[PDB]
Amino acid sequence: YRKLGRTSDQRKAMLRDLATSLIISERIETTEARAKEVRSVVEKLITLGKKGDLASRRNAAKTLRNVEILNEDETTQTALQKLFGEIAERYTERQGGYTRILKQGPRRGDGAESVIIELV
Amino acid sequence: RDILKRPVITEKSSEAMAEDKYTFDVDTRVNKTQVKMAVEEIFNVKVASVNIMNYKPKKKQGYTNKRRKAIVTLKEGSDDL
Amino acid sequence: VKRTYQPNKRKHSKVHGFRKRMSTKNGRKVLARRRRKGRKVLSA
Amino acid sequence: EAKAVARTIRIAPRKVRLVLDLIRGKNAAEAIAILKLTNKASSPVIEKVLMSALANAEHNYDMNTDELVVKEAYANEGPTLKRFRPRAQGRASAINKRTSHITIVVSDAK
Amino acid sequence: AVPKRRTSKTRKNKRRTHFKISVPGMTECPNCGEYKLSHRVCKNCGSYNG
RNA sequence: UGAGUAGCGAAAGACGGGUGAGAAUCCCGUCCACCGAUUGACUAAGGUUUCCAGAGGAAGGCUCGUCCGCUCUGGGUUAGU
RNA sequence: ACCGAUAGUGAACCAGUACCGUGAGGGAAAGGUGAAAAGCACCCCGGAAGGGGAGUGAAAUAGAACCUGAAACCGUGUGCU
Repeated sequence: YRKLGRTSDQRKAMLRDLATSLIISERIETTEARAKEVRSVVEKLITLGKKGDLASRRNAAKTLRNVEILNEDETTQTALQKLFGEIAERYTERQGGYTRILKQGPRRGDGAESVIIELV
Repeated sequence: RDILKRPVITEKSSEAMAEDKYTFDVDTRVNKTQVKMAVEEIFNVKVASVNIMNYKPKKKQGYTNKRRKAIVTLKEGSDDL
Repeated sequence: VKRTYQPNKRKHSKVHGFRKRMSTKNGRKVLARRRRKGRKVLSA
Repeated sequence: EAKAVARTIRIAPRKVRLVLDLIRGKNAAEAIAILKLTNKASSPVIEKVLMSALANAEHNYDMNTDELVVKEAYANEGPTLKRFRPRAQGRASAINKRTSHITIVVSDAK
Repeated sequence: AVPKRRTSKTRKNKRRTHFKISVPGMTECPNCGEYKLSHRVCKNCGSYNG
């Protein structure tokens, strides 16, 4: 229910970019207003990856982005392959609450309070 | 004659182009035909080609002097200064 | 819009040049006044 | 009591005085934490002047930092720099860049 | 639109009464020992222990 | 004095590394976005060293700055057609 | 029985020069450490700037934004209200 000082066309792209950067790094820094909304967006992508059906694999591709992760090097599994894989096998018994927010204080030059969001 | 003033020593002139080309500083009123005759007489060499170019004063309040550097290509012989 | 002054190297020397101020008696009286005042630039 | 002066700083005096009221009369250990976690542009500069005054208390003299309190803190005005901003229809409006003099005094009250 | 009269020092100092700065909420950290903003992360150590 | 008031000059950015006393603003990488009878590529007039490299942050840059068309040092323009 | 740095020539400083105009033309602001540089070796905080000691000197509230230092204006403490 937040706009983040952006238009409807930019508020959707920036959310798709923040959700994919987290699944790759597993820990990122941002502002508090962006962390409380990206929170609900990433917690629903893991819910789809825990069902396994092909129909769910195609709905997650509408929000995910095409990005390669060479660290694994096992065919450079795409961001969507990491989901349904490494990430889907960790929260099997956990029902909700896959993220945690941490505060760090205001940042110089802008006054915005930095936050740390990570996957539990 | 007294037309050459100073040899040029730089990376472009010394490290490169020094294999067969030599750079000098000539008077601001001499053509490339008088630089070929002067080089041979003083250095006892045979010049094959000669290029010349002009430089304008640079602000440094006052301006630096204007320069004229020429590059000579010798057929036989070496300066080895 | 188009401003009043448009630089031109040749037109500036043909109208206010040193050789054109010497072609006229009135023009010569201009250089005599600038010399008498101590200006560093005489023409152009 | 030891003193330290920072001369010709490029922050307006009115802005420096806003943070000087939060530390005047406090302790030398609680004033450093206040200046750090604050988010004003005058905090880093004011803190470096207080760290050099506590060093002067134990090197020139010999006073233990445990018995040091902020006695006096104030800022004065320095020379100004006159600048001009172009406006509409060929007008110009002057702009002032002000400087400040920061002074800190620590004492043990003895 | 434009001020009719200049402002005196007595009047100027009364308007700036509430133009003050706030004191942050800081407490001593259980493990760092330094001061810390409540609900934040100790800059000195990095521990929160929520 | 007005007053810590008006304004800060058309526009899409996000995150991960690096540097450092100090990073929303500098460097590298990956996504995203805009122009494309064009914001692309060549050339007259005019300007006159603004061009390259290493080293700097007082002032100038409507914020910041480790960066620069800014400061210091040394370089750069080759014709019988 | 002339001026003494807003005075005296526009110019006590490298001035018909910064700057302004297409041009003919118009045109400023800027003096003073000490008798002697004897211009603060060295230690400390700091990336620097700056500062606190030490030292020079008769004097450094004489440290080159340097003789004397008035008013407007901006700050801190306090007796009465």
